[PDB]
Amino acid sequence: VEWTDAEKSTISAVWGKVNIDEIGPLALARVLIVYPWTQRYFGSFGNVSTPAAIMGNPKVAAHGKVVCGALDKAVKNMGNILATYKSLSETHANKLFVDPDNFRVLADVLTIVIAAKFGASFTPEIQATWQKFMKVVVAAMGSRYF
Amino acid sequence: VEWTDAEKSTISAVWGKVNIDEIGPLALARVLIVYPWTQRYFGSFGNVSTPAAIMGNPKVAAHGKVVCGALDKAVKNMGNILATYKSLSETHANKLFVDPDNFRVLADVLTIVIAAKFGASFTPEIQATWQKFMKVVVAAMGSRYF
Amino acid sequence: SLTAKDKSVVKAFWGKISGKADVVGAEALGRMLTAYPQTKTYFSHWADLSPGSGPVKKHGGIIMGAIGKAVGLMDDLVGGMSALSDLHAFKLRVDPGNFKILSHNILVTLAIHFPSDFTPEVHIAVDKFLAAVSAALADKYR
Amino acid sequence: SLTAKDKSVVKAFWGKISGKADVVGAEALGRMLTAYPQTKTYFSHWADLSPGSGPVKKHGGIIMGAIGKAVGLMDDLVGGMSALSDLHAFKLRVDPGNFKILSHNILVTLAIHFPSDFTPEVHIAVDKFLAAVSAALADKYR
Ligand code: HEM
Ligand code: HEM
Ligand code: HEM
Ligand code: HEM
Repeated sequence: VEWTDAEKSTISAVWGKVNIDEIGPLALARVLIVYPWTQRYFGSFGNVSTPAAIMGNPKVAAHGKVVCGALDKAVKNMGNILATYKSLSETHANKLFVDPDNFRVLADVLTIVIAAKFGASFTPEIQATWQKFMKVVVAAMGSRYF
Repeated sequence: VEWTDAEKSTISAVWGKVNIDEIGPLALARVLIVYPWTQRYFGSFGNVSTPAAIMGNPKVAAHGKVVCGALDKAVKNMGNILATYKSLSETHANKLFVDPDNFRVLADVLTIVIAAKFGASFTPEIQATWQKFMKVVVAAMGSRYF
Repeated sequence: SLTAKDKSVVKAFWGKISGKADVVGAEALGRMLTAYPQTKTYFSHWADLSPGSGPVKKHGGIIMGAIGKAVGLMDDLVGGMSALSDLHAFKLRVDPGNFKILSHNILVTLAIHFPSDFTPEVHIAVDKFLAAVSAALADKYR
Repeated sequence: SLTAKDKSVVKAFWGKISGKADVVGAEALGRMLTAYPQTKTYFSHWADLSPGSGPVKKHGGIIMGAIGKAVGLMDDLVGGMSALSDLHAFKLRVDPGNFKILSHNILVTLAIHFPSDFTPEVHIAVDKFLAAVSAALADKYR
């Protein structure tokens, strides 16, 4: 997408303050609780029934780190996010069968967890650039659904 | 967007059978009736209160031809729809203040009117290519909203 | 929020459409899978997801059937739709946003098969009703 | 579809948030206009649409106010929200889909100001309630 250098700086600055170990687990677990139908893909993870269960499931936490870790490549390739996630988009579409609208609520929830952790330093202006980035990421993750 | 020649042929074939004089008015008037809040931009057109009123308003019909006529350029520039509608997107954003989600329900309604007029020749496969095209057009119309 | 006018319109149009409901279902599902391929993610066990395939044709009549049943339950769709909601909510776990996609493909098919009967007036009422069936089905999700 | 648990959660969280509601409103509106610039189309008469502008700060407290009022009307939001629906539906003609955008910007602001209090449990309930206020407001559109 067409990105300015300032935009690029903002996104790297936000991602610099992100603790993958804290934010992934929280973001992922909050998605499973607020939109409980997304639990249908996490059958092998054991009990993802309740918040309490969800929030203490180790496989959930581990997966949260994986998902959030994968954003690093988006963060580091802002010129070509589409192409960087092509392959990832095909395993989601063809091996995992994740409804791509699910990437949209995840993006919203991640944003919400980030706001909780950054507080007031997550300014409206920063949130606007983060939301433009989230939108390209979401679109990239849902691009190989045919 | 990346379009194949077959896709390009499909879209031109559909647009070849479209009667701008019949389809614009119908599409526009059906939008104003099914999503009645879009009437708020058509104040100068007189009475757009009821279906009956809407369906006989000449200014509505005229505008329907204009809107639908403007798709010709999308149809003829499938490589660069974004750039072809840049200017149009700025008058909508800055002079008319049309909510861009409005372009989405229009696209749906147009598709519905086209299906009614083509009948069974509007195959699922054709509708799939028409929907990919509609999506680029909608995105292009909402691209200069800042 | 169905008004009595909405309900009388849906009922007058439905009596006219009821003989082709299986055809309409089959085709709306087919159209949805093909034009909105993200919905194909819920039917990955099915052999053929093409328009006209058996799985598709059978499942579409089942869905239309439930909607025709909903025309009789318009007074209490939430309560009427309760058990199917439960199913979609806890067994199938279908993201609710897919209900609107199906709805749009149903309107496209209705226009196609009943272009003269599918007027603006019929259009707005059936759209509201499909939205209310979607809402009823979504009710128990969380 | 608010359950009694949903309502008790919204009520326990709201008592805790009520003193900063104007701040929360002002900031959620500000965030929406800036991060979702398509919503700016409804406020084109306003002099300044920036976060912290007067128009924004005033209007956001007005919107939060109506929502705080909705916490007391949770039993009948459709009926409770009736007059404001009418307004949004016939005077303002605000596309209903903008209600969900505002809702998301309200959750972001709540997380920011009440990160410890805004738990998952609080999150899901308030999201449902905001969705139900949106629905109530949208009710009379057509
Ligand atoms: C924000 C966008 C997302 C990114 C970047 C992402 C990233 C990943 C990665 C890197 C993997 C590892 C597997 C592989 O290499 O193929 C994965 C697997 C997976 N993801 Fe996604 N994911 C995202 C969103 C989602 C969402 C929203 C869901 C479910 C609602 C989901 C469900 C899964 C599942 C079930 C697996 C495989 C689990 C396993 O076998 O360990 N992902 N994801
Ligand atoms: C499908 C996408 C659309 C296209 C291609 C389109 C095209 C046009 C064109 C070519 C004009 C002429 C004015 C100019 O040159 O600046 C116009 C004006 C206008 N359009 Fe759009 N339009 C679209 C969607 C919409 C929708 C959905 C609405 C309202 C809900 C709308 C409302 C208007 C209004 C109110 C005017 C100006 C009326 C006048 O002063 O005559 N348009 N549009
Ligand atoms: C909104 C209107 C809908 C209605 C009235 C409806 C109704 C039904 C009914 C009645 C059944 C099972 C019939 C029986 O067991 O007797 C069913 C199953 C199912 N529906 Fe829904 N449905 C709707 C929307 C959807 C949508 C939009 C999707 C996917 C995007 C979906 C996915 C499924 C699946 C995957 C099954 C079971 C699959 C199988 O049998 O292999 N449904 N639905
Ligand atoms: C969903 C929650 C909402 C609530 C509770 C709400 C409530 C209100 C109230 C109470 C007023 C007028 C106050 C009075 O006259 O006493 C108002 C006015 C207005 N609202 Fe809404 N609103 C909501 C969402 C929105 C959204 C999402 C938009 C735009 C996207 C919007 C646009 C407006 C506008 C343009 C006005 C009047 C503008 C002006 O005064 O210059 N509202 N709203």
